[PDB]
Amino acid sequence: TKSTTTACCDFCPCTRSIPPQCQCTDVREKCHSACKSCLCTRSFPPQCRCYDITDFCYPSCS
Repeated sequence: TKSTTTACCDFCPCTRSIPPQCQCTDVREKCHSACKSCLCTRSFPPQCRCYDITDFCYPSCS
């Protein structure tokens, strides 16, 4: 008992628009606990990916 796999990211790039929109371009196992766009590749292995739109970035995942 301490913590768990919360809403994370790894690579968190953003647009330089007004306002700026930040996203995740992470690719791993399943997507995190704050994804509105989540989608996977059909490849082998099929890896799942989060493409959320937030104003900000989340801490590093595992």
